[PDB]
Amino acid sequence: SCRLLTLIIILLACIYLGYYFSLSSLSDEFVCSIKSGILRADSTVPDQFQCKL
Amino acid sequence: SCRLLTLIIILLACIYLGYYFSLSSLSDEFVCSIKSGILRADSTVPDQFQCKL
Ligand SMILES: CC(C)CCC[C@@H](C)[C@H]1CC[C@H]2[C@@H]3CC=C4C[C@@H](O)CC[C@]4(C)[C@H]3CC[C@]12C
Ligand SMILES: CC(C)CCC[C@@H](C)[C@H]1CC[C@H]2[C@@H]3CC=C4C[C@@H](O)CC[C@]4(C)[C@H]3CC[C@]12C
Ligand SMILES: CC(C)CCC[C@@H](C)[C@H]1CC[C@H]2[C@@H]3CC=C4C[C@@H](O)CC[C@]4(C)[C@H]3CC[C@]12C
Ligand SMILES: CC(C)CCC[C@@H](C)[C@H]1CC[C@H]2[C@@H]3CC=C4C[C@@H](O)CC[C@]4(C)[C@H]3CC[C@]12C
Repeated sequence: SCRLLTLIIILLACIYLGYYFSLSSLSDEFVCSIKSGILRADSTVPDQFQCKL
Repeated sequence: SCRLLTLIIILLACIYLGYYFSLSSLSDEFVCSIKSGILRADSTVPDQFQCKL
């Protein structure tokens, strides 16, 4: 039972890592917008920012 | 008739000038707001300006 759980967890980890490595490699670039709350009416703040992880 | 019209116009002018001289002398200070049109959404513009004639 311990061996089977180790195998199951290793297979789940393999699935997750294979999925993660398959990500677009441009998925680390996302557009972000600080315009909630009182900054919504703020015009000195651009509509959106180019962030990169 | 010309003399009477001159007298009438002079009296009307006296009334107007007496009114004008009686103005508050602070009536030359007025608050003005450039917030029509697309500047309404503009936050870099204060709500109102202190103008003086
Ligand atoms: C233990 C061994 C079999 C692991 C091998 C890696 C496997 C699990 C990886 C490698 C490539 C991966 C796939 C790559 C792309 C996609 C498309 C996506 O829209 C859904 C997930 C899916 C379908 C992934 C599922 C997991 C996957 C099949
Ligand atoms: C540790 C275990 C739970 C890992 C299991 C794999 C995880 C990491 C991944 C592999 C493929 C992934 C799925 C791929 C595609 C989609 C379709 C999308 O519209 C909603 C998310 C969903 C349904 C993903 C959910 C998470 C997912 C199941
Ligand atoms: C030819 C002679 C009689 C001219 C004398 C000046 C007269 C016409 C001026 C001097 C003071 C003036 C008044 C000063 C203040 C006010 C109050 C305002 O709420 C209405 C106008 C009114 C009532 C003005 C009317 C004109 C007025 C009476
Ligand atoms: C050349 C002629 C027409 C000059 C006549 C006098 C003019 C300059 C002035 C003298 C007093 C003034 C009035 C004084 C007070 C008021 C009340 C206000 O709620 C509306 C304007 C009104 C009704 C003004 C209209 C203009 C007026 C009549």
